[PDB]
Amino acid sequence: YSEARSNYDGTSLPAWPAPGKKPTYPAALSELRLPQPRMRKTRTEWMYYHGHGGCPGKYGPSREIADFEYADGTPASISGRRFAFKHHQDHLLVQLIRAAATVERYDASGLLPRIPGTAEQRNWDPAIPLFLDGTMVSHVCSRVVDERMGTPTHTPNELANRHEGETLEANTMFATNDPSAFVS
Amino acid sequence: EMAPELQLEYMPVLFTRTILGPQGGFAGEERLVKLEVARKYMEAGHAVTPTEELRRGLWCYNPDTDKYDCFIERNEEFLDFAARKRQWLDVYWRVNTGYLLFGRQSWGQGFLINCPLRKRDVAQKLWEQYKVRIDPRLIEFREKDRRTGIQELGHNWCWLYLPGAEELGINREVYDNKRVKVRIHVRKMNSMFALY
Amino acid sequence: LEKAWLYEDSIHPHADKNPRPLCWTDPEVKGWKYRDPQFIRRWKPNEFMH
Amino acid sequence: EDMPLYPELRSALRQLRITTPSPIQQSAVEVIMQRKDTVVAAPHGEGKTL
Amino acid sequence: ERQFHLLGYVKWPKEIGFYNAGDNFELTPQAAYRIYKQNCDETFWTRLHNEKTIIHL
Amino acid sequence: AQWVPKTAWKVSNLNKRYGPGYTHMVHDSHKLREKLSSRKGIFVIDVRDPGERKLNPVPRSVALHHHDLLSGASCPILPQQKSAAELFVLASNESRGLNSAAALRRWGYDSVVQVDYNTLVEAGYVSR
Amino acid sequence: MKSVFDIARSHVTFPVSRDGTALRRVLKDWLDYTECQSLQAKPAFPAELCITVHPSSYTKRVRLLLWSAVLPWEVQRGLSMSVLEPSIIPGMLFVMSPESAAQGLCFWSGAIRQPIDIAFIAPVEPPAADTPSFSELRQRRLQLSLEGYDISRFFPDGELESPTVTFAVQSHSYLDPFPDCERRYTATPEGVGRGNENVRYVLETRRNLLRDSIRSALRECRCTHGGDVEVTISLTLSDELKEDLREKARLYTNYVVPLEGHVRRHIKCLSGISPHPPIIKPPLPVKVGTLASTRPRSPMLADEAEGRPTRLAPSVFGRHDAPALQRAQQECNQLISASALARIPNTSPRAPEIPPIDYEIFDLCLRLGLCQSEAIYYFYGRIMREWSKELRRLRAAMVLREEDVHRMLRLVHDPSLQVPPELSACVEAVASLRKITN
Amino acid sequence: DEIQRRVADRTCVQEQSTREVQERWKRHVVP
Amino acid sequence: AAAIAPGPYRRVGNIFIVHCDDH
Amino acid sequence: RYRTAWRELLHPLPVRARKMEWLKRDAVEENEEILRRPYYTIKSYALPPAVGRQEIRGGMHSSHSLDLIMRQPRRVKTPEQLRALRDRLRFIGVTGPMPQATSVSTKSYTDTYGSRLRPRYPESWDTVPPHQPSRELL
Ligand SMILES: Nc1ncnc2c1ncn2[C@@H]1O[C@H](COP(=O)(O)OP(=O)(O)OP(=O)(O)O)[C@@H](O)[C@H]1O
Repeated sequence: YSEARSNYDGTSLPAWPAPGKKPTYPAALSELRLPQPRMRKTRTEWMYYHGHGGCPGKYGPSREIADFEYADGTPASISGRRFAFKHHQDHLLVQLIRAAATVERYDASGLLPRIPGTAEQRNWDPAIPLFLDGTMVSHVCSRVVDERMGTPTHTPNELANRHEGETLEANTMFATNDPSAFVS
Repeated sequence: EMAPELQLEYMPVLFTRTILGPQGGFAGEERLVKLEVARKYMEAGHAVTPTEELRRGLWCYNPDTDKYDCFIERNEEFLDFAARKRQWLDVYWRVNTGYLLFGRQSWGQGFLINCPLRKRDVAQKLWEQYKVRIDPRLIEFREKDRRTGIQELGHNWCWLYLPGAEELGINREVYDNKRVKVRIHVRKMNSMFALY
Repeated sequence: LEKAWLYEDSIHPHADKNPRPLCWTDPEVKGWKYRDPQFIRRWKPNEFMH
Repeated sequence: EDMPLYPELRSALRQLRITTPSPIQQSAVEVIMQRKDTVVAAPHGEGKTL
Repeated sequence: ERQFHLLGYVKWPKEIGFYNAGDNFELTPQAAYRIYKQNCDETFWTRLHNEKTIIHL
Repeated sequence: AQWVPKTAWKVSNLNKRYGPGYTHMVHDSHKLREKLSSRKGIFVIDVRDPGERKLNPVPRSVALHHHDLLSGASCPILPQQKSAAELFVLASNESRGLNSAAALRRWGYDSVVQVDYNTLVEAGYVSR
Repeated sequence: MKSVFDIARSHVTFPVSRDGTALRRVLKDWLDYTECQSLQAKPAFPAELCITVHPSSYTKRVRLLLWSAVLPWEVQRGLSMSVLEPSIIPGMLFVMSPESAAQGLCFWSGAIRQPIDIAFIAPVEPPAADTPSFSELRQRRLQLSLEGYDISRFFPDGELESPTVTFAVQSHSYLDPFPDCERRYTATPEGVGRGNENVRYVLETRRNLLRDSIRSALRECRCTHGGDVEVTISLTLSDELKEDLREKARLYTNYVVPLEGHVRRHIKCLSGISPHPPIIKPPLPVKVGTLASTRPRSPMLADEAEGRPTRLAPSVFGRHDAPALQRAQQECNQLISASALARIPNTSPRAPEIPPIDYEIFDLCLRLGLCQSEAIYYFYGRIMREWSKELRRLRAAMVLREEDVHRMLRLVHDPSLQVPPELSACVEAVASLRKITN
Repeated sequence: DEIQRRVADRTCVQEQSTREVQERWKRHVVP
Repeated sequence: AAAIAPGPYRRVGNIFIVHCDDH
Repeated sequence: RYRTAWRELLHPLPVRARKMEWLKRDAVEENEEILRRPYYTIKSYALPPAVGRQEIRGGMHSSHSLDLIMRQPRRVKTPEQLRALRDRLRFIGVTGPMPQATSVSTKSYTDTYGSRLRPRYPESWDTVPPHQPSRELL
């Protein structure tokens, strides 16, 4: 016969409201954090909303549900691409589980700092508050990438000549405590 | 508290005259300045060695008569006021001295920018390359920039208003004790630091 | 092009064809903004804590 | 006077009767005092020795 | 319609008034009598207003 | 009468000569004790060194770091009702107390009072 | 009866620009009118409350005697330390500013003796007259107006002269007094009129007045329900009430703003702020420019001269050695290095002299709402530092006078005002340790 | 109202001869 | 409800889902 | 406004391209805002996980069921219940011996059928079993 499942277990929310009651409608606007500009969801965004990631034929019932079955109910066989897709789903799940386990072991070992972001992010973004009180070619490559992407701009030498080891200190005389100055 | 091997390269110094910079200080401050910088200061006369009677009181430079005949008793409230006036003068000097570089994208060899610069971005670059924390409300664009911003590619500038100057008495030395001129230079950078 | 019958007046010999009037809507119907007017609010008797 | 020099070096310059630095001395003295490997390149007779 | 709403005129129901064959805004006699009955005692009402109400009637 | 906003009094911190910093240090023991005995809950967060709080333990207190308080990692533990909730910052250093109060104000808690360990002892909140 | 117009006719002679005692006397007299005079002794004007009943018409009107609060002290005081009752019902009418109306209007039960019912109303125009053509006509009329008050803050739509405007109650709420002076203590408009720039009038009156009037007006409602009804609440002002509102707005515009300027100048004076051939050529002021010299070379360069210095740049007129340049700098008192000029400012190292705190002016500003932000910004840190130092001295065991302590204690214990908790606690602790009460 | 307010600026007589009479009639009949 | 959450406290980290939007 | 009238003629991109660039800028700002969050968050056992959340409203989103689960109260109230539930958690493919606390006659599947043998799984489009059990051993 015919099969229609949007979930692994087949369960779902009540598709229809109670008789005589106002229904619930999804958010028509694109999920943009700023209140403006307001834009209606595109068809691709509606597909993402309904669960088909991006285009049709991907991560949805149109791909998960069996393509056919025998008239006596006998199911089809396992295709190589079907096994590959099962392995891909397992790979996503393994990525999630391993990332979560890494976070848990970092928190257990105490490697998660109390200050949000990295030092480069703190030196760049002013919206963050101030918190006071084998082979080696690949290693050299990582070091030079860090040296090139750490400080995108330098303090002008007219203020503090970095060749003499002179650095400027944070002058927070005109700062503000409320984040609205950067949010608005 | 500084390690001895580092402190060997410094020396205690009482500032007689207010000096702006990362190795400067306000008049009447005990500061560990580097050897060469402290030598320059003591040769120019803008600093002395911190004796006990000098730490109690010290003669400072009087700009009205251009002599060092202004005696000052180093008090808690005086040190607080002088530190605050030094912070004001220091941020003014930082903002008024050099340029502010903005690497942005511009399609082709056009004259304008893709996304115009706003006060948030101006304050971001101020904190980034000047280490100055301000709120974007103090920034004022020019008349031609009130509508869109710093969209023009090249040499630009805006106004940065510093409110608290009359309480500190910074009306004489500064050319304009109400606002600063922030020289801005926007460059078409298609490199990794474009982000826009 | 031959399926176009151009007449500078309203007189045309195509009466036996019974040409139906063609109605098309111009896509430009934008008002570019519309703010709602302010009206006097109408109150209910039970609304005042009843 | 803009570059840091000990008083003994000040007296050595006065003994050698040298007051204004040459363009090579205006550039190379600071880099060497920063303890960096420097290539002092200058033409003949411009104070490259000092 | 844009020029109409820009000049600021309103589309009243036919019972009130309408633009006649000469595109002149003719006011219904009933509408004129009701306008009179409402604005009898206003400050701007005048002998000419009464005369025009009789003219419309 | 028209209500003067609480933010209208924040113009005092903009004074470049008499600014706050570039302080709840005084409390009546009896008044603080009766306030705590009327509240009867967990309203005290102690922000100080671990060795310090092991030397001077304070039960019925939340041991948090001021960096966590500022970053906002303790918001679901915070009372979630920022209007009627009043918090007591226990810090041996007045600078740490001011920093924790500023963090709580930034996250939306204005009713934050700084208390000392000796004040808490003489008020009787900490048992012995 | 004593009115603000009488107070101004009395102040007509006080020289405020030349003396500070006269400004203090003016503020003291205004504080006397605000706190020492009775609300029943203050003049009132009649108005009516119309209630239209739509069955889907019947109209019932209530006689109201309204006190107008247009001045800042009246607006911030309200029904504080006063009673409505010692066929007409008393009330108070607040006229807010569009700046404060764009923001969320919030009222609070500040030292009220009776539970009050407040109504946020707005001047609404009929839809036919609400078109942008009539709006432009009203704007042109207001721009060409010759009236005394400022049209930007007071009646920016001409609701006093508009023949078709009606003041409709867009929202309602209530305020219950504090348990100490006599359960919602705050009130903001909701629903229609939320963040509306047109809701600029508040009406405070007896509690449950709207509900009682609606109940008394709804008599046929029972039969119409037994065999859904809507209510429209509007407020109509008498001609004398409108004239008093206009006069208070004009008095504000022409008296309070110069008074606020004088208070700001006085606060600045009390804080210490008073208005005002050699080879090296020093910076000189730029010569006066003629017509063609001031005219730029191109019409596009008109904005280039926006930010320009009024003084020229220092210069050296020849080629010299380093000792000669240093000697010339020392003899001319002018440095050549721009870096040195920027890093070595000519500033006074001593702190500017500042007279002591004026607790009288501070209390007057906080209690009259005149230049309250300036008073806070200029004196709050000073007062906090002085009281903290005095408290440290008292705890370790003066400069703080008992009169100032009493004034600050009264200002803190004043229920009609809200002071920060840190200031309140500091003042209370200093008083408790210095044995000063009331 | 707009017509009257724009005409009264350059009107002949500055007194309220007829407008006060109209206002009196309104105040006596309307309410 | 106006008090601080009682009982023991558990630390909860985060994970990122990163999607490449450009070449 | 001559400078503005001249600048209006200078534009490298059309209006739609400028709107897309500004959307890209907003996306970058969203990434920065998400990165400005702390690394962890102190929670409690009893309260729901969606209590201290820092946050186009009124409509249903794609994470509706997830938000409902986050809003409902937690099902493990105390660490005592946590450990009383976790101690009964059993691992099958774990390396090492396992106890026989409850029953003795009950033998394991590996104890009955060795380690190289698997049950014949129904292989169909819906049931995809782990083929080649020997490839899983590192
Ligand atoms: N600042 C100065 N002012 C005046 N004279 C100088 C200065 N510096 C160096 N001289 C003089 O220049 C002369 C040449 O100096 P030096 O030996 O450095 O030249 P050089 O570049 O090394 O030449 P070569 O490459 O031929 O050896 C010295 O005798 C010295 O007296």
